[PDB]
Amino acid sequence: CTGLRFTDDQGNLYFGRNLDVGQDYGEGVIITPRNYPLPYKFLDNTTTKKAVIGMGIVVDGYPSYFDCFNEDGLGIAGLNFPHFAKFSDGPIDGKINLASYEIMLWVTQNFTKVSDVKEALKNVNLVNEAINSSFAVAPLHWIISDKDEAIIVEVSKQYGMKVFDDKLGVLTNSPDFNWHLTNLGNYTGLDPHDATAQSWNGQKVAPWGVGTGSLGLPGDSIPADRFVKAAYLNVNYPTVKGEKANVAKFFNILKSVAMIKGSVVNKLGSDEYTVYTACYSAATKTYYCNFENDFELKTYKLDDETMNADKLITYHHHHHH
Amino acid sequence: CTGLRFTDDQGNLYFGRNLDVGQDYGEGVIITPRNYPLPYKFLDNTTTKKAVIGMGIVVDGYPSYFDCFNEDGLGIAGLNFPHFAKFSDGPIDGKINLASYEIMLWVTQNFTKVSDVKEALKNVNLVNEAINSSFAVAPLHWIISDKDEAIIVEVSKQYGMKVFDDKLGVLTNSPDFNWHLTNLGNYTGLDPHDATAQSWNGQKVAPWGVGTGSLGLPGDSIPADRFVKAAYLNVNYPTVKGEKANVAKFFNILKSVAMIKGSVVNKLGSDEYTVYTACYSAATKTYYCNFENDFELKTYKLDDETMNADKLITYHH
Amino acid sequence: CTGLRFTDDQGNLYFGRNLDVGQDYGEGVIITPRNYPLPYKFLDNTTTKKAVIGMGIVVDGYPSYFDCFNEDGLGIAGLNFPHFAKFSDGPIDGKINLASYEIMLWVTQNFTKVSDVKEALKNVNLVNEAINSSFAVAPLHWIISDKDEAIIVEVSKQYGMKVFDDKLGVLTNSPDFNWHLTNLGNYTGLDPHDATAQSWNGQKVAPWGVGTGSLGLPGDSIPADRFVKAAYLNVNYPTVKGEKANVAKFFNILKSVAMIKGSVVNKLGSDEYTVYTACYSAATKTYYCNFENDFELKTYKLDDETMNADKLITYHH
Amino acid sequence: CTGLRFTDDQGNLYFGRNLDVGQDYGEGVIITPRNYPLPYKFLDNTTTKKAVIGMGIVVDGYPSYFDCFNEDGLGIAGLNFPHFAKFSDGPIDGKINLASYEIMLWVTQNFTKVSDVKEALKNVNLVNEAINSSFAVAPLHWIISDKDEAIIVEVSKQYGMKVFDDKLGVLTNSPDFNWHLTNLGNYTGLDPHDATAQSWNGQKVAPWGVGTGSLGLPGDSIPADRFVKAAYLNVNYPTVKGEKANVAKFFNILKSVAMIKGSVVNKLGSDEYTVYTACYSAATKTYYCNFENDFELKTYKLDDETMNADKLITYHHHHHH
Ligand code: NA
Ligand code: NA
Ligand code: NA
Ligand code: NA
Ligand code: NA
Ligand code: NA
Repeated sequence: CTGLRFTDDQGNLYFGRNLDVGQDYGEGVIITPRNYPLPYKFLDNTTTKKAVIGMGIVVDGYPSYFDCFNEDGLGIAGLNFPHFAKFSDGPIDGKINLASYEIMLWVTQNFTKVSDVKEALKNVNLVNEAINSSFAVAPLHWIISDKDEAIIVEVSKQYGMKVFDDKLGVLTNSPDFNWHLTNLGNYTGLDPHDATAQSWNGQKVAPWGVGTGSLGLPGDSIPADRFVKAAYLNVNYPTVKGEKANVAKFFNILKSVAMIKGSVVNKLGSDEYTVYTACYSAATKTYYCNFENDFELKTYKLDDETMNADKLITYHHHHHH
Repeated sequence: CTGLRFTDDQGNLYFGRNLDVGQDYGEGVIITPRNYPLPYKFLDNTTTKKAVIGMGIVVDGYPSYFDCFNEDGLGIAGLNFPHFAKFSDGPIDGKINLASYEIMLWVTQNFTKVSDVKEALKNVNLVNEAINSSFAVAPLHWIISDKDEAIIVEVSKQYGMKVFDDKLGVLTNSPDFNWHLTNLGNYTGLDPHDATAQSWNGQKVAPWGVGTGSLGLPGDSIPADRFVKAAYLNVNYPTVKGEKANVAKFFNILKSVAMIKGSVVNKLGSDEYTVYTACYSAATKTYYCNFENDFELKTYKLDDETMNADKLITYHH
Repeated sequence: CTGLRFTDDQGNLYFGRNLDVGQDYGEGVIITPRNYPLPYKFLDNTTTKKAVIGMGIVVDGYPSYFDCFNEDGLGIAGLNFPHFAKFSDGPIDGKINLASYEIMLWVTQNFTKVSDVKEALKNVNLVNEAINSSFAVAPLHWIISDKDEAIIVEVSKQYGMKVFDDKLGVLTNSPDFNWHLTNLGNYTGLDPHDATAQSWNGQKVAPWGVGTGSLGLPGDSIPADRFVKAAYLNVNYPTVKGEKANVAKFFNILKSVAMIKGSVVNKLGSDEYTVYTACYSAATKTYYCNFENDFELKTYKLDDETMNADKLITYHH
Repeated sequence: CTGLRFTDDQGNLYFGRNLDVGQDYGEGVIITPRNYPLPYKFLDNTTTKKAVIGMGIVVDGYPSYFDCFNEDGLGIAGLNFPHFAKFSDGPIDGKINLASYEIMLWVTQNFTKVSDVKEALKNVNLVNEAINSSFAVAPLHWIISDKDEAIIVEVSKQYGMKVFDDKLGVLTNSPDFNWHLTNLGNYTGLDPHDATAQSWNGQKVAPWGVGTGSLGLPGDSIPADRFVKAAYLNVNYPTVKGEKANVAKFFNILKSVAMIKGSVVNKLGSDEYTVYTACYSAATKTYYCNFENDFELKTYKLDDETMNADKLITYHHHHHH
């Protein structure tokens, strides 16, 4: 998985992710309206105050989001953080205790600014508890973004709870976020500018085509390599204008770092690949996505009808794997 | 540029290209109908026998294609071959003489099988002449494909005229095709299968995520590196069923090797990037494309209305 | 710089380093005999109990070692740790307080087992102080080894004091050791075993020569890349028998990851390169080294003559 | 195998090779003196006119060299060219016909200048014939050098006989030499000069140590990769002064691209590695070498005694594999 965000010239946010997996989870687009029941394991039960849209599954009426975005332009995506993620084995007295699956709706229901999220997380404790005993706890880390900043939330057995500022606007998988930031120092030899003709002891050595400045840019799907490439692409892509151009820019970047079907086979014999790419446009409250076997963009929207429905709106699962 | 072709389980062909350029050319989708005036510089002027569709520009009523595909399911794409391509100084009596730009229509108008194209190419001579003195001659090589086989056509100062069978189904830019084929042997260490945990003198060293078998796969836009990656993806992508899934598979592969805006700046200071990606489905006679700033798929079709038109059908730029 | 250690089949240790620098330091081989005056900035001055040998310079009668090894077979090498290393602003009552440069002799004079070194390091505080105001404090980390185990000692502004077990037997430069250990999981696709011939949709794609399994192994001098390669070579090099073969194995590995003159130019315009490679054999108490401009192995030895000298034995620069 | 040559400031040649193999050939240093019998399969038998030194084996009194160097400063090394090398299946009327193993002594016995070799090769035909029927024909290509130029000689089923000028002063194995020259164009992004600190959308990204300009330089033992690295090292290594510094410079480069034991296992299960590195200094007529298990330099010399001996001088084989 790769998460990506950036803005246009006017501060309109484009924020989303590839879902790169080795099996089918039965997910679909879910719109959760305002005033929908919202239970918490360790806090007072309440109701939703903001409408949200995203991909996920529904478990006993609870929308369990892979990624989700509120009507006020703040979103969050959960990505795998295997061999690192480790949550508290129980709630801690005095903290805001959240089972780790509850962070999706806790963030999107209570905040519009990432600066506020960052301050509130100082008293948050994530707990190793599933929605019910038929589910395992997913070892996630998260990217959260508004139009002004993205932050990374990681809780690991190795480092405890860390919240990073993410000026690159990207996130992939393991290892931890500081590791990937530090790795970028080893790729400072990269340069978008082409090389030109050279003399190697009088032998002319010259580029055969464009692209030679990015020698060493990795093209495989190892999480560290997708991180380097996605960060390099995002910071070098010019700001563009208009909804169509920004959505297209978003899919250009994430399709460049997609996991292509047949090129990755996991240790159990199963293909791992990008099953969907999704982009939320805050300015239009539109969730765009396409699928490995269905490339035309689909759109789903928060509007005066969907934001005020009396139940969840769930689009039937598009099948894969 | 990257050209790409494959088939589904029934022998339906999906064939197209990325256009990676550092300038605007004014191109759009052009349907050339049957019975359209077809002049030749060194042969008898004639008219078209088959409708074709593709991206190009129109010059004095002549459709100048970047890629084009005929109603019978044979197509051709022209890609830059800089520092290599060279054509004859002029025509040679005894040969089928074509100015290099005329090979697009020459191929799609007269053939439906690639086997026939390669047989006819033994009597062909490509001439270094543009349509007129206002345009330079493009230093192109070509990929040509039907449902059974793809071939590469290269004419170089270094090697003369060469025609290769292309079982990888891909083409990029310079150097020559045999160079790229040879390069693949240096990447036999690539493996779609993930590595697993290892003991480095008792230190556990294990993958952090999936993908470790393709260590060393290049992600830059150098033509040699796009060639390796496009070939590796195409030959490992499973065969899929139906029009929707095959069109998506095509765009999945070509967007993976796209040249991303801002990541390549040429020596004149211009961004080079994939301005469009196009896929022709022979089974539906449909040309699909999207663009750098408009990601939705647009579709254009050879049907009884467009194949029999009384003019060129030129969509917008 | 790259530090390296391994043992033979009998537990004899071979341990040393490349020195990769962009300037001349005036160094030479220094044998410090038993009973030599050993001052400390924050402890009782004393004298040496064990003879040591290594590369260094002498400052006001004090042997300032780049690496050094004691007669009992324990050694230590100091390597640059830029952008990370930071020591205390001053001494802290209750701790064993050492100016960072004194850790070379502190370790080699008081210990013969690495297990004891790591136990004692829990009460140690390294201070940002040079021998005098004429020299800057070097931002070092250290590899320490006996025949059983090697450990890394890192004191950073980011993480404080850290001591790692080093089963790979290697150390380079920045970033921190845990970062490098973690990086190895991204290279689990490396395999000493060659690939063999493959069918890419019927195109035979086969290795041109041996080596294809290590596709993606980096050959540049970035510290992360030298770390990966040195670790990969060390853990895959077979155990060999006898002094000659083990010394050669050591130099084979370190010359493979040497920084080659002219291939690295720092931001001040100076060539950075491996000026010497040195190997200490504990079994023969012999320090072997060669230099960028003199490849023959030179040897220096701790024996009953040199261990009991009445001065420092300083060989030439 | 990697072949390497360069000169000092005064035109003194340093020329030699790594021998990277998966089995033991029983080779040793051989000095062939002047006036030694010199048979030819397809030419008049004669005697040696120049003394030569190098590594090889002796077959029925014939010194069969892996590499060899004459007293006048011209040398040749044979390297494997598998899947390419193909010699004529018989002598051709009117040509200078040489069985391919005869090129070692034909070159070193008749020439002092590579310019003359290049002209004479225009009438040479290499023949697919072994010294006797107990030996197979080795699929070799060759690097030949004097103090002024090195040339590459390749005869392939693919391209016929080709003679290249080699300004890089290096050679490895397959594929063909023009392929490797052309490959260099893809590495024009390499630069000995370090990168410096950068701003990736405000995130400081800076080198952790020196070396960052050579991102993408390969360190594996694939022949194409050793070619790139050896060429890059050779053309960037400064000219140095004096016998000791030039010999050391030579071994520095070839030990950098050596095949390290245990890191390469061929498809039959055997370790492939650099068993010896050898350097001939034309100025001192000295053959320097060391071995995988014996690192101290050994020396062997053409002098007034060895050049005028009445039989071959053969040093006993140093064992490996
Ligand atoms: Na509750
Ligand atoms: Na570069
Ligand atoms: Na005509
Ligand atoms: Na004191
Ligand atoms: Na591999
Ligand atoms: Na004869």
